[PDB]
Amino acid sequence: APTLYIFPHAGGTAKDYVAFSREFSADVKRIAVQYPGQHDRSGLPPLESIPTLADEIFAMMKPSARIDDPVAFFGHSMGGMLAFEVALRYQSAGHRVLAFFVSACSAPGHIRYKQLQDLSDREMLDLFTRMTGMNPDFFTDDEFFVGALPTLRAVRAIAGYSCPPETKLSCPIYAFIGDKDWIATQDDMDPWRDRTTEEFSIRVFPGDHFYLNDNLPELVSDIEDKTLQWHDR
Repeated sequence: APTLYIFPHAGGTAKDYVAFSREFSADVKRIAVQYPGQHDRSGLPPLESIPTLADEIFAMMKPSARIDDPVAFFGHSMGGMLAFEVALRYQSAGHRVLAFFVSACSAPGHIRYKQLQDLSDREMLDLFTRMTGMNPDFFTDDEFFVGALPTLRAVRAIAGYSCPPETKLSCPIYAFIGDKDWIATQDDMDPWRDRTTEEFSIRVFPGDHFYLNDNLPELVSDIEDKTLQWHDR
């Protein structure tokens, strides 16, 4: 039986994907990955980055599935890069990864906001300088600062993430995009085909970044179909 790992978006919990999984209703096991957050609010994180958190998730998820049978990966937004990186660690251990399903997540090195060098404290001022903004309005210590870090930290991790061209998966990649999304577009999601040695398919859905909710039975059907077909035996 296949186990599909679900990787949430930046501030996303495993409770957000309960309805996404429900819908599965099939001969597929569903394990929702929870990121070690839980009040870990951290700005300018020396410790946090995409491959470092992917190494942690892998250490936590390795015991969940025996080194024999099926494993498929799904990642929405930031979870797309996390699912790719953990799927690489699974493949570098001979786990027989079925496929990789990426949703609203640009291909590695196809992010435009390379503000990796930009310090967290430094970044907010940069956000403040572009627009007509009272320096005090965002820069002041009243929470705006505390509420911003969970998202600010994610921006830096994504911006700083780079994957070498030869580090590829040995399984087919299936990309899903919302036609009215601008955090990720069909154009920047398309180079994921250079992240595999097998097949690749991109499906465009009507919606924005959160189309997932508006196109739930169609998306899960594709994921379900593709999972079963590769794994079928």
